[PDB]
Amino acid sequence: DPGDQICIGYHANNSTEQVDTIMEKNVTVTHAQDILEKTHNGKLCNLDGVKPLILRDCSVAGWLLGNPMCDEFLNVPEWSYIVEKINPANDLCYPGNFNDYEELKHLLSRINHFEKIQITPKNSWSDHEASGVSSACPYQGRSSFFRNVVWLTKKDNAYPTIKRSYNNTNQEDLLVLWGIHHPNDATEQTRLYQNPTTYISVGTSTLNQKLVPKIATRSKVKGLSGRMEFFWTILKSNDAINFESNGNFIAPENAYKIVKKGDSTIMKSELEYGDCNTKCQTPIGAINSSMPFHNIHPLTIGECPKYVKSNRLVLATGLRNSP
Amino acid sequence: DPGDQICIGYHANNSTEQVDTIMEKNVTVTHAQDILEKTHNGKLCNLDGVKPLILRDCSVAGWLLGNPMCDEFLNVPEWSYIVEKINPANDLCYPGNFNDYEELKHLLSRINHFEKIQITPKNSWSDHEASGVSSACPYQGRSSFFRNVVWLTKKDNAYPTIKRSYNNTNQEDLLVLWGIHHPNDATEQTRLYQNPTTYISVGTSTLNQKLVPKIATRSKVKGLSGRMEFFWTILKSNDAINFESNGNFIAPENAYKIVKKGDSTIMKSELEYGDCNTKCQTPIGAINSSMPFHNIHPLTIGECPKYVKSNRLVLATGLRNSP
Amino acid sequence: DPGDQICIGYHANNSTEQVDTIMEKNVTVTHAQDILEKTHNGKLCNLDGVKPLILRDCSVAGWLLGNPMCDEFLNVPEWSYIVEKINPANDLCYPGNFNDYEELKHLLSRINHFEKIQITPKNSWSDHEASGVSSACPYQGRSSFFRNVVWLTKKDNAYPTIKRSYNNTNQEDLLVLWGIHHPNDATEQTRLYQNPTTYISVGTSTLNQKLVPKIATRSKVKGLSGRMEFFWTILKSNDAINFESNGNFIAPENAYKIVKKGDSTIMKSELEYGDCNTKCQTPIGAINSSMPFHNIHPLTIGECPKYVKSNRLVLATGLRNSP
Amino acid sequence: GLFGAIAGFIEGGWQGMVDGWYGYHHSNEQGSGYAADKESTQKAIDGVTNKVNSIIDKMNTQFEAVGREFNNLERRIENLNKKMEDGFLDVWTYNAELLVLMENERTLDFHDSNVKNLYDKVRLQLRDNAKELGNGCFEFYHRCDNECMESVRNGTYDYPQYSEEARLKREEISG
Amino acid sequence: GLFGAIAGFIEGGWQGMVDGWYGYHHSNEQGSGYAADKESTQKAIDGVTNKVNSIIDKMNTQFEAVGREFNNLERRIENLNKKMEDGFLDVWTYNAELLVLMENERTLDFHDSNVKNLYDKVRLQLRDNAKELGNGCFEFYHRCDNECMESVRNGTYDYPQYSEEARLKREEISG
Amino acid sequence: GLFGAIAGFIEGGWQGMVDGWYGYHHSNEQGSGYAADKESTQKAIDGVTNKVNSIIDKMNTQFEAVGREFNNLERRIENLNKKMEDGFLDVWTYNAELLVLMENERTLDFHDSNVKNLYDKVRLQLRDNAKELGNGCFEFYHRCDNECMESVRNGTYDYPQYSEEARLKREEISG
Ligand SMILES: *[C@@H]1O[C@H](CO[C@@H]2O[C@@H](C)[C@@H](O)[C@@H](O)[C@@H]2O)[C@@H](O[C@@H]2O[C@H](CO)[C@@H](O)[C@H](O)[C@H]2NC(C)=O)[C@H](O[C@H]2O[C@@H](C)[C@@H](O)[C@@H](O)[C@@H]2O)[C@H]1NC(C)=O
Ligand SMILES: *[C@@H]1O[C@H](CO)[C@@H](O[C@@H]2O[C@H](CO)[C@@H](O)[C@H](O)[C@H]2NC(C)=O)[C@H](O[C@H]2O[C@@H](C)[C@@H](O)[C@@H](O)[C@@H]2O)[C@H]1NC(C)=O
Ligand SMILES: *[C@@H]1O[C@H](CO)[C@@H](O[C@@H]2O[C@H](CO)[C@@H](O)[C@H](O)[C@H]2NC(C)=O)[C@H](O[C@H]2O[C@@H](C)[C@@H](O)[C@@H](O)[C@@H]2O)[C@H]1NC(C)=O
Repeated sequence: DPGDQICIGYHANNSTEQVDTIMEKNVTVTHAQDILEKTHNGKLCNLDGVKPLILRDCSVAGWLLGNPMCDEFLNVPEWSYIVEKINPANDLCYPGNFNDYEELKHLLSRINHFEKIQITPKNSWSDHEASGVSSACPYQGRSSFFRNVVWLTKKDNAYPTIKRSYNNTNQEDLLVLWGIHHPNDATEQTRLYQNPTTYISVGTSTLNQKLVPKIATRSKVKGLSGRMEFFWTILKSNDAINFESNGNFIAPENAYKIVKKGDSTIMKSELEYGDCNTKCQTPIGAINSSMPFHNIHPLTIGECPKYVKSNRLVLATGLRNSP
Repeated sequence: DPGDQICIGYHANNSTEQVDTIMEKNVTVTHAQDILEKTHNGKLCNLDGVKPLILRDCSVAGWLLGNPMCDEFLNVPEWSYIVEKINPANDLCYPGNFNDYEELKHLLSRINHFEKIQITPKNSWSDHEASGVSSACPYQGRSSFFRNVVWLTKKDNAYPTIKRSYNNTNQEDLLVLWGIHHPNDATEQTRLYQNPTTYISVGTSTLNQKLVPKIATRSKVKGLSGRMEFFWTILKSNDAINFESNGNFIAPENAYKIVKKGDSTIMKSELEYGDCNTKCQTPIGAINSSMPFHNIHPLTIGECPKYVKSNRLVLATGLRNSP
Repeated sequence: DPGDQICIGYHANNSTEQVDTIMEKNVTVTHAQDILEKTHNGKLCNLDGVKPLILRDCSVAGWLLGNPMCDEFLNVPEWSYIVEKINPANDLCYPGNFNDYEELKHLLSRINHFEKIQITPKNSWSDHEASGVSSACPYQGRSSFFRNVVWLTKKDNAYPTIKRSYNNTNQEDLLVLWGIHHPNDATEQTRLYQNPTTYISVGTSTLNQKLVPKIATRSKVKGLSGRMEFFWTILKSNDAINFESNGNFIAPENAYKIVKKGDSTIMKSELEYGDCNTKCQTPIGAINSSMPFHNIHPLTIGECPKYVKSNRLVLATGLRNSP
Repeated sequence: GLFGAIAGFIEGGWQGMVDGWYGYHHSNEQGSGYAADKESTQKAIDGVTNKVNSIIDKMNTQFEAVGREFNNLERRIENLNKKMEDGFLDVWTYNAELLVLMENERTLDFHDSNVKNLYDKVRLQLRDNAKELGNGCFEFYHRCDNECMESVRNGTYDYPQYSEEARLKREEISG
Repeated sequence: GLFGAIAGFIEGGWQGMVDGWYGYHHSNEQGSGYAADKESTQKAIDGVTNKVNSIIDKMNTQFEAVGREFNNLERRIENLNKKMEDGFLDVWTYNAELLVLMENERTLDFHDSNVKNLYDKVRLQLRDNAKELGNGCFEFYHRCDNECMESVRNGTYDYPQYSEEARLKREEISG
Repeated sequence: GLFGAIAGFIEGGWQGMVDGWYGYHHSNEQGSGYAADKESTQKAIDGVTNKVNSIIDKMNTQFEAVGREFNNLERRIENLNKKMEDGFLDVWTYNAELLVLMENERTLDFHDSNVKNLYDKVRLQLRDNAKELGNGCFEFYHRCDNECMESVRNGTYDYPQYSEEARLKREEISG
């Protein structure tokens, strides 16, 4: 009669998880470890304890120049990152352009806080009119203008040469903005500025700029065919900036101290604040996971998993599972 | 005495196909699969049913401006891709430059079809002479000029200020071309344009340009020491372009409606049309294959294999084969 | 009685060398091969037989323009690579800037040898003073200026229009340098050049340039608030360059024949010459190794291993070792 | 499998074995039962866990995309920037998918190896004191209680200690 | 090989065998002949075919270069563009060659493993009803028509059904 | 290992074997001694060398960084350039480190396969003329001097030449 027996065998269970391999797809296995995060909370959150700067319908240009519709951002607190819409409504209210804008936006990605300072009190224009206003920049049903730059025009029937200087005595670098106005015809030029042939010189230890109006005919943009072109520079600590002009100058009123440098970005999202908190943020939602990969968005900021385009990424830990 | 016997073994054959592995090279195998396409027909073909735009000795600039030696291309049909030589002979007949030529070329690689339209009748210059011509621009052994812009000069002994405007009433965007003439001395300036001090202003919702001739001494290129400089813009639908000038103006005659965008590229090739057809084209010949790789050229257009620098790529399917 | 026996076994030894694997780290093995070079000599050496051009405290601009403090480099022999420090002391002695500096430096990395030639003798300016000098460019306790360009000023009280042309009758292409002076005010303008409104025209078969001074107030750099702006072109063999000017012209004196093109680089290093020799050089020391990898610096020149960021890279050749 | 143990000469897995990955089923007079191999399941847990970690950290330094903006006349550098970032993303996705596919393969065959080596660990202990049935099982040529069963599980099985008890039983069958 | 089957304990392949990759050669009074194991060749053709499709498919989205042009004062960006495009072609060329070199190695080791697993499929059936010659052949200890061969080719071979003829023959060699 | 030979069914290595990687220890009347299998070690040194060279040859075409400079208003392309260059260094750093880890694993299992394959080369020669002790050794069932030993080391061991002599020794033990 048949005796004693010993058998060697392996684990099996009722698990259904499948895994891919080179020679065969969907092999059912006893134990697997998923390593691909695929979910987000779908909202804009804080990064650690720090709130993002959420521009609403304002663009970065609208914020810094001080579009009257962006008074919400006249003095913003320290931010962790910046949220801007794809096509913000409140940008350059007066038509024209922002010179080297993308390079400014790039500089912005290493800045966490500005502190605005006054560099020329509006009551220092005693020989010019500082009350330039435009229906392209409405504020509360009336014509207004950018709050951080000043549109100077002739006083009496004169526009004396402006020579104004500022020495950055602060420890931090300075962001300075200014502009030039291009009229439609020679008649408008003398009406606003008296002088028919005008210039703007701006000087720094590195900057040596000379602008001249381009008086010419153009299509109406927001009912106006004039243009304003804006410029910017970073005035380093202990350097000075020099402005000279005999017309068409849109003068600096306020400038920005770069008080805090650090990591940041400009995210393009249509979302609004979420009153939540996260350690990892994307333009379409935050990530809370322990996964080493994720697939929600390539643009993240903070301590994040690594982005991949995979729909599925599962490791086999156990062995092949029996039918 | 030897009884009944069974043996277990594997296939072998007369195969000579070799395969590489990490530890061993040139392993003869019973069955192997080549996966690297290495051949092409050496021709320029249609891509699907669509013929490429083949410039002969004409450059993109020669075509668009209307170099008289490029009359083959006054009104081209929809194309699949563009072919241009490395050193086309018919470029700017008159010496000078094409502003932002590479950005124009990159826009052109995203376009499949233009429709040329007339935006100024040549018989609308009633106070200027519109018959400018040059020996650097021959047509029938005689002096001609670009066909898509017109060289305006003084009539009688005057150059009245030109104030001309054009509104893009079409639904498609318009590529508009113009130029400025730089003479070599003050005498030629007065001979052509009467006015010694001239300008060109161009205006759009976004363009705000002012050009001033550079009258100076320079090297002879093709017998001429003058220069022509060309500019281009994309006039959006329903926008208007505005020209003002008192001399040195090379005015737009024809412009191009952007009718279809899509994938294309500009290929550099010495080859000529081939009266064939393909799904995959390279600068040195077309490819008809199902291989997953090819090594013919990194720059292809159409449905193509993946380019690799390998000379050989053979997969092993069978077993090690016995000598 | 137990009889004769044959046993199968494997090699073992006293080796301590460890190797990493996917599932297990620090696996001790009988024989291993290191493939990562980790050592360098810490000096700048010749490359094959050819010595580098070692600028001391001179920058590429100081050398090319002829900073009086860089006379060591008035005529350098063929070099293998260029060494420049991060913040060179002798750069532009007079404050200002070098136009398309980075595109120039990049051209230089394709060049192994210049030959300086004089293209305008200082005694060929008979209606101008050709002796401009500055306390910012001292030579031997006195005021001088760049050597390869000449600062022209008014003679008596006049500045006749300069119309000068130079034909590159050499076989080699020519690197030609020049400048324009931007003064601080109309008074200084009239003192140096007499004419209040001046220009500079530069003409070539390809260049069509017009410069105008920017007379304006700016910060003092090294006690000066004037600025010098420099320009460069490559004058092709047999082409001619044309200068027309009525002031503010910093005229070319010496130009550079491009004698030999080839592979080179500009290295940033604080190190000094080492009187040694190598086939592989990095900014922090040279490499003599036959291993296929190294991790000392990503920027190398010569016959080199492949750079990787690894701290350790050890191959297993032998087998697992028994305790 | 690549070694012939899992889904090979030993068919099927044991639903009733819940203590480990690999182990033993015994049948003597003291009933039946399952029991896990303690030494071989930890070596395998150390093997798979370490691999999992070595895969996570070999991707810790990987390409991170950043937002860049360009104006309307910078289409060429805008396009270059797009290809550069899409390009690194495709490379790192391939490296991730292929590394997973390749290690999944090597994880399953590792299990196949661990079962076969465990089979050979007892086959070379029992020798002719047991019959290989050829299904992963061994029928003893003697009587085997529950200290005999543990003795083969620890590699303490004494062969000559009961070879004679076994030798007579073979000859009893060999009659 | 890694398994010692192909070009190992059995050298050379069977030229006269044309129906599959792996199989059997038999020789009794009812002549000689080959028969392919389709079951073990089918798992292998499905195994190799899937591998080929899985490598090709993992590279469907991959870097494609596009012509961009730059003028004479853009040599820096032109060089950046050139280095990036060569850079990706080299990365994907390396990825393709290396994937082939590695799976070719593993295609071959897949096959002897299939031969070795198949050898052990019959070895574990006959046991002492056959003598292992050690070259891939067994001269078994009894009479086998062309339906006995069929039972082992499909693995239904009942052991005691012929144990005695063999047993007497083992006793016959023991004489 | 994956095959159970090295650090498996044969424990420990031989300090005293200095002539090769794999081989034999013999003990007959003319004392003891070690001897290497030249054939299985020459195949292995040639196999590993080819791989090492095959690793170096795959990195001949690889990204080389070059210095480019940018002015203070070219911060965007400067950043594009830095990411691109770090991006390829990370890719090739990953590629080398992974290639090293992957082949180290398969080199160690290569040595494991080669030792077990050597064992079965001898095991199939002696058959029942020697007994498997289960530690990598075979105790002969007859007398084997130093030309008989040589015959199994070069694989010329003729079986029946000692078949009858051994059989008698087996019958003494089964009595
Ligand atoms: C920007 O302003 C600084 C500081 O101004 C000086 O200190 C103030 C508290 C006040 O007393 C001012 O009237 C002072 O001039 C200034 O830097 C100082 O310049 C003086 C020269 O008068 C130096 O002697 C002094 O050492 C220096 N102080 C510091 C802290 O550097 C800058 O003026 C000059 O600065 C020097 C360093 C140079 O860069 C020089 O070009 C410059 O004229 C002033 N910046 C500019 C561009 O004017
Ligand atoms: C630069 O100097 C050279 C040397 O004289 C000039 O080339 C010569 O020009 C003459 C015509 O006067 C011609 O007969 C010679 O064959 C020619 N020599 C060489 C070596 O080319 C050149 O002048 C002219 O060069 C020709 C080729 C043409 O391009 C013409 O436009 C030009 O004037 C001088 N370069 C310039 C721009 O004047
Ligand atoms: C270009 O011509 C078109 C055709 O006349 C103009 O659009 C029309 O403008 C009138 C008002 O003048 C308006 O009632 C029509 O509805 C409008 N047609 C269409 C199809 O929109 C256009 O002029 C004006 O267009 C409007 C939309 C506005 O932008 C205004 O500022 C502009 O003057 C012409 N464009 C230009 C720049 O002159």
